[PDB]
Amino acid sequence: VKWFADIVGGVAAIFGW
Amino acid sequence: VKWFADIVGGVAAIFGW
Amino acid sequence: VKWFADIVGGVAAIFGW
Amino acid sequence: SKPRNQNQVMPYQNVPGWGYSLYKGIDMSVPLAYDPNNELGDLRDVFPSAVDEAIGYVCGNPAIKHVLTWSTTDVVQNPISNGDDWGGVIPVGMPCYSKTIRAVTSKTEVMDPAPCEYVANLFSYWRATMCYRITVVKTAFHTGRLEIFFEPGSIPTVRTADNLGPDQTQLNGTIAPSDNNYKYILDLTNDTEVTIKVPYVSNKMFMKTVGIYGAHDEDNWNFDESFTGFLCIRPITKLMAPDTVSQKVSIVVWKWAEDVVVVEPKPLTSGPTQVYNPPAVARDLV
Amino acid sequence: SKPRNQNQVMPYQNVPGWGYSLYKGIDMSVPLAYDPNNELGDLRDVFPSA
Amino acid sequence: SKPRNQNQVMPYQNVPGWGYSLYKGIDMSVPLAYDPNNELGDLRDVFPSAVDEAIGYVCGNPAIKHVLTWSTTDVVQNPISNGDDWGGVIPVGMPCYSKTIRAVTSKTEVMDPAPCEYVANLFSYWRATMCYRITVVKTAFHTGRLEIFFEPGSIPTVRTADNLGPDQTQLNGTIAPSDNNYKYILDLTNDTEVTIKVPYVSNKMFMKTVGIYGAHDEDNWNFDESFTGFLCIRPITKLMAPDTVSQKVSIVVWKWAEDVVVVEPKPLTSGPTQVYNPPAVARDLV
Amino acid sequence: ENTISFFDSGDPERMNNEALMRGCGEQIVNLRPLLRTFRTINDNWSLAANTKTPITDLTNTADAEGRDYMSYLSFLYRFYRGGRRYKFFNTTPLKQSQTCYVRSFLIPRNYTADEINTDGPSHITYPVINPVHEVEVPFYSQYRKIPIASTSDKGYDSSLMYYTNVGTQQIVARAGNDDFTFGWMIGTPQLQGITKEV
Amino acid sequence: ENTISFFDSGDPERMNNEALMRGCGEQIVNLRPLLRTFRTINDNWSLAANTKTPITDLTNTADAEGRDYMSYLSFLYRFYRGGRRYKFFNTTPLKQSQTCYVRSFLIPRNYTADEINTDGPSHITYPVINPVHEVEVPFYSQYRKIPIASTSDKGYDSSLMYYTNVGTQQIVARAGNDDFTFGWMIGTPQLQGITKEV
Amino acid sequence: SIIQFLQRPVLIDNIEIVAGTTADNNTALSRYVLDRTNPQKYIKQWTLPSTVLKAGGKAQKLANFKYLRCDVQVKIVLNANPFIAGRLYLAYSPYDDKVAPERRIIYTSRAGVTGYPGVELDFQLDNSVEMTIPYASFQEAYDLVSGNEDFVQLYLFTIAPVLGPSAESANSKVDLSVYMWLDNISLVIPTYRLNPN
Repeated sequence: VKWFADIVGGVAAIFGW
Repeated sequence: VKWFADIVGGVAAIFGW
Repeated sequence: VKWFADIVGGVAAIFGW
Repeated sequence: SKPRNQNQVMPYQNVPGWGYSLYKGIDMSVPLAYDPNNELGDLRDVFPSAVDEAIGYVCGNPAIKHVLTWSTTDVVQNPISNGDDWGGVIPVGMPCYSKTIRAVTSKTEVMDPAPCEYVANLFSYWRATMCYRITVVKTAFHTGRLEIFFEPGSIPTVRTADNLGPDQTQLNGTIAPSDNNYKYILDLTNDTEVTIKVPYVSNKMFMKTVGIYGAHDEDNWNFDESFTGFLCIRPITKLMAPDTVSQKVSIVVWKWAEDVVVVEPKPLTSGPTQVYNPPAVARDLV
Repeated sequence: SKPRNQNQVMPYQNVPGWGYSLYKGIDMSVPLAYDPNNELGDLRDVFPSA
Repeated sequence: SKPRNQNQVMPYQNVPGWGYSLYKGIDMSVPLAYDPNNELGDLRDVFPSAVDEAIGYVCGNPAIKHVLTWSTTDVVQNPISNGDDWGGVIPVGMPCYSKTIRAVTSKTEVMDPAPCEYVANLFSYWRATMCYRITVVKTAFHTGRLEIFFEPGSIPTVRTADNLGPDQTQLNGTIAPSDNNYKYILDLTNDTEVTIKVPYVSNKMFMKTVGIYGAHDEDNWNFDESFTGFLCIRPITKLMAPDTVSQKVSIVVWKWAEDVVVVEPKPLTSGPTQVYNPPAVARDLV
Repeated sequence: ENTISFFDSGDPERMNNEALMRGCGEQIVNLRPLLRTFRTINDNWSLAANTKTPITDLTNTADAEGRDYMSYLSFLYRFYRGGRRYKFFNTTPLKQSQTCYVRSFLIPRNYTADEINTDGPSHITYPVINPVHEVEVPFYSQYRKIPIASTSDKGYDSSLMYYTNVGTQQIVARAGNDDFTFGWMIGTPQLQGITKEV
Repeated sequence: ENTISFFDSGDPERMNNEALMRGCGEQIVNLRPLLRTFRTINDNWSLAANTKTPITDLTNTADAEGRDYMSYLSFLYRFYRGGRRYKFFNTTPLKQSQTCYVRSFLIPRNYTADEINTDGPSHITYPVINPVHEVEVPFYSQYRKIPIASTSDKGYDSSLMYYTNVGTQQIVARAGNDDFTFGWMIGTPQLQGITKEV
Repeated sequence: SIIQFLQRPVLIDNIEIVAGTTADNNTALSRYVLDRTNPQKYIKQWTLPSTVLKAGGKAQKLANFKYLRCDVQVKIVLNANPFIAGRLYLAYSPYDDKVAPERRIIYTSRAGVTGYPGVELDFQLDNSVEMTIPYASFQEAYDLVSGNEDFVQLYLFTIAPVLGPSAESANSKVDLSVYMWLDNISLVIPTYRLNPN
């Protein structure tokens, strides 16, 4: 569920950081 | 904002340490 | 002041440890 | 005064990269300035965007694929071969499906993609709902009931020696009608603009993204697997318009995907990406 | 403004494997995608097993 | 009594530097004494400074650039070519703008910089407000209204084959007047000292720092980009002074920048820095 | 503006967010992270010895084929606001006793390496010890942004000035800096693929 | 003392402190940090074997050209109160089987390496394993400060006495120690640039 | 009172296009573009913002000024007869005249073109439209005394050629009208050097 925990918190990684 | 947090606190780095 | 903090506390380093 | 090291030995496998194709980690790279902390702003007034670079922003961006001319000679329940090479059918799916051949012979291939197609050529598998804007260009006089119907899976097509295209005979109002097929009967009196939203359904979870790449008579396989199905327009009625005005109208079909997702970047294209560079002269090679 | 390293020397025995026949440990391997965190589900509806 | 290591393998890319041009980090260097902790004091009584080595302390340090002699023959609204080679104009900006040629031929170039200019030759881009001290040397008799006006951007100049300089014809009271130009009309009765403060405005955020370096007939480009504009003195009135005293006075223009900032150290100079070493003999080469 | 929908499919962001844990270890939602992933452009780039060779002289026949993402995606947009990490691997037959010390510098884009004083920040790596070179050239231009590829770039940005001492063959890769994105959105180019002589 | 201002510009320390996050990853406000950044002075300095060679014999035709900052800035000032980290890289063709053990020592400035007992602190690095040498010679003089370059320095400070065992070519760099600054402020020198034979 | 003359429209060109023709006013966005000898035929490339200023007598205003930052507006008015039916697409690509052709709106497909930011336009429903082309420059602000670095090209393109009666006897023509003004205005710096053009 890890990446599915970040995609839901909209963390600053997915957007390219 | 990182370096902009140190330049405003006048930390001992910018002055050459 | 670092070494001047140890020389005043007489830490166990200066004496050879 | 000075002790030994009550530590262990730290194994080490000399490996500089340990990640050069993945998108997060300490880079072991070097910046060319004093501070490695040179990090810039959050794009205030830098350029007019909310967020541009969100696939939902590009696959939510519309782009025409092909126009279709419908004259009042084209018969009911027979698709429109006038306006393109795809007979009026449209293989639904993010990957590209159109390509022509430029010659001197050499016979290189050329495409005409949209963003929804421009991305998937960059990846391997895909999953997404599509959205097709259907706009008829006409007056308040050109009238006629137009049927748009979906058919899942492969298509009756023509496997050309170098290119690929459809088959118009297998689509008549008798062979594959639209009663036992999802349907929409658009009237043309005054309600024209449409935006069909197709979810994604198929036996296999994802789908490849070669589409028509390297497609020809023999190697049409991935194409048949890279498209859940196809829409197919077929008039219910012959275009009704007096000779006082044009006896034919035009149709435009945009394209953009919602709820999109993809899997792996290395695309299934036989070769790497070599974008077409419009040459110096029409004859000059690439 | 910039100090030296008041650290020690870290021994190192170049040994890539240090475990290739055992069943737990940091693998030092590489995944071929962006995120090494590609971890899948707990096998719900994947196939009929307890 | 003795366990194994339940650890992992620690990757390692043998790279000694990983930072030798940046200004903070564990140096991996070695000090030549017992303790690496040899750190000195905070400069109490070591030498008379508050803080010397603060660009605002050096760019806040004034330095003459050139003196201009104004005789009572020089006509109204025509700049002063007497006292320098820059016609009385002064390209505003931190980078340097003056250079002559020393010969045996060889024809090396030589400069005459100030701190405000001595720094920017050490970097690439710049952004700063400037401050020009204008001091007239005269009695209480030498009187005349003197106009100082700013003009943004490039200049009507003369692109010499080896050096660069201004053009005096394009500055008459008709061609580029000072009504639609920021202005200051200094009187010379008793109020003489002035200190103009020019903020920084330009279409581009920063500006290069080559100025006149490697500048000549052809390669004047960076010069036109390395100066937001220029000030230009032009008398409103012919110097009013009786023959009882000098029929000419002198003007001095200092220079120092406030609110300064710079970007990258590698300067845009064609070659590296080779400071002029006054040679053994006037003819001896460098 | 009638817009209809077929198949009465359940929440699409219920199947995919489920149908990646079955099929895809990674769950991609942005697109910018591609520019943080190095995938190669060249595979030989046979270089020359003791000749500081800029990189623009290479990456001009690089943003014309899309062999990477930092180019394929360029067309979609027009601007950029970040630095381009350039990683350089070696493949040269260095079975010899010489000491390779491939060296990198900083040069403004579209400068030809002859009108430059080659000082300032740098880097030196040895392929005999470390067959990589992983600089992170930042964005030291003076403008909010930059057109992707125009002809007016007489110093509006920074570049590399890759230096070497030997005749070498290199592998290359380039993604972008942690603050490297693109500007506006525009349409799409035309693509060519496989060709069949005859 | 009338001093006026143009352009009614907003807070300058509102645009720049903003207009570095758009243009400059780094936000420089001091100047001393330059002396913590190693940028090179020489690029060959071909040395000789088994001849302990001091460094002053090199860094005398180094503080006369400004090819670095520790010299270019010297002129601005007159004094200094810190140590000069000297980093030495190798480029010698050591394709051989010999063992290079380049060794460094400590010598008072302006001593000629012949009137010395070469003992005390030292360092030894092997280029075949580590083509660097990164000593941090501290400030062991006996005076508050020191003129930048005079002729009366018969032991008023410490230096290197770089030793080697082979005929070598080295790259060099020097910035300064964590407590290396300058003294008074003074004016500026004259600069020469490009020359055009004819 | 100081700028609003800028924020006051101006007519650029009054255009007409007739049925049956086969010229630059037709050939709507060739599906493919193989050669630069047969690119997509446009209608009227406007190299904004210049063409705006040099008209509407606004230049006389911009005189004695140097720098500018302005997002331009547009208003297309269209008046054709119900017996006509067609569709066009307006689009703007910055620096399209200062960039390699492989990326230009020209030498590019119909799909990509219509993917460029802009808007469609019908002759019956969207009789009149507008648009806001923002400050597309990449520098502090646009210069005026130079007037050479026009940072945009406003490309007009068609989708479906004009369509009318079978007889198409000279009455199956349409007519256009373009208006332009500027918003988000900023006049900053004076000078005496004036763009004579």
